Amino acid sequence: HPETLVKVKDAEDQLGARVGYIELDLNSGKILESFRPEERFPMMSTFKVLLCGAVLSRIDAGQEQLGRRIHYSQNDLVAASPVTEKHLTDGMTVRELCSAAITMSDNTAANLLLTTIGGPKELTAFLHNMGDHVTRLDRWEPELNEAIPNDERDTTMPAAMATTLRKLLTGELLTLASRQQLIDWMEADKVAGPLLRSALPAGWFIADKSGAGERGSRGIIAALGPDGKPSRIVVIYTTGSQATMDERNRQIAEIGASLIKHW
Amino acid sequence: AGVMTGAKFTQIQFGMTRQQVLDIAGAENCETGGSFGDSIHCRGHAAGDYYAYATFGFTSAAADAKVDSKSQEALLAPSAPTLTLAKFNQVTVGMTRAQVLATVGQGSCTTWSEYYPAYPSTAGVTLSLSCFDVDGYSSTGAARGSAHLWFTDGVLQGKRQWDLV
Ligand SMILES: [Ca+2]
Repeated sequence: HPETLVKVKDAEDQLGARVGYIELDLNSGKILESFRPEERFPMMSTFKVLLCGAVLSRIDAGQEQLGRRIHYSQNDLVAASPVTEKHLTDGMTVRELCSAAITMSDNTAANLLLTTIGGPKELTAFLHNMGDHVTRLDRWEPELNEAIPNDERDTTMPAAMATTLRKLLTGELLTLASRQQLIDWMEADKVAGPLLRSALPAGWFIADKSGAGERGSRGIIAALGPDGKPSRIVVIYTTGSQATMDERNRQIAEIGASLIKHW
Repeated sequence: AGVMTGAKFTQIQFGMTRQQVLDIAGAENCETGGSFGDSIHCRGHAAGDYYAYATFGFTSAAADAKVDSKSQEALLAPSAPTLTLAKFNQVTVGMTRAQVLATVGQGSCTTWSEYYPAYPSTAGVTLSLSCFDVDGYSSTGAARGSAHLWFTDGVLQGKRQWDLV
């Protein structure tokens, strides 16, 4: 609905930066609304969904096990890792790591997972081979959040991210069990309350993953819908703003309230 | 009593009960179970995609278990951060905490994690320090110019840095 676009433009004025937006029909894969669909934005923690998608793919191919225990150490620890820091003595399983990375944005968990798939280069190879020739991961946590203007490292385009998320959640790329597992981790998201979830009506379904980075970068990817079932994919990214985190959360929350209002 | 803070983190002592931790940190800010098992995780103010936080580990799951581990991120601020890449490169495994501090600056670090695997005994104590350069520390954002130095029984076992110049 056009009203949502009015809100998106409002956001660019309120934040003094560009906003990337996509509302995709989950069934048809058709774009319902878009704004700067092919401009690059830093993925930030939103890449962790693609990361665990690649992990599930290897598990499907029987090259990885959900219950495989990874024994890491002090050297592997990076900032903002509440879960992995706690389990440093006994380690964590691939399953627990994806849960931490997606539901908690645990940075060390993401790096450990990256290692299991061969690193940023292999994640990008994975994406390119599934039809996404735009999204790219180049660095590990926390450097991938640098958000240097015009730097294309660790970026995606709203449209590419939305189509890729659709392929991961409904395509044949992953087994049904794996698609369910990925969306289940996203539905259990614990750290995106101030965004779309804050405008989600009672009974609605939402599986998401948010991200925050340097230079005002902020974003979220999600599959939501009324009556406990997802029917659309939403992708929102922004970078370059100097507004406060709350102001950025607000703008994203308002865009969501708008798209829901005119659902 | 507000969200979790550095002052609350400091007031909490090893040997304390779960109830003492909760009353000091403010129950509303804390959680247990699930991803954190027997530990008590307390959130501070929002920061990035998460928050500043503290995690308190206990000797067992009992209600009378004692704090044997204290961990925190973004609750404690370095008193005088002067760490640089040059100083970091001069730090060497085998150094005592004193030697390390004389190398990176007496006010450049904060305690990331402190654990006593043999509590009440202090033997085998592991300690991780988070050190920052002049502008490395950020309570609400992300560390920009920092390092991680970890010890066992007061002796440096390893080091790692990010974006120091
Ligand atoms: Ca620096």
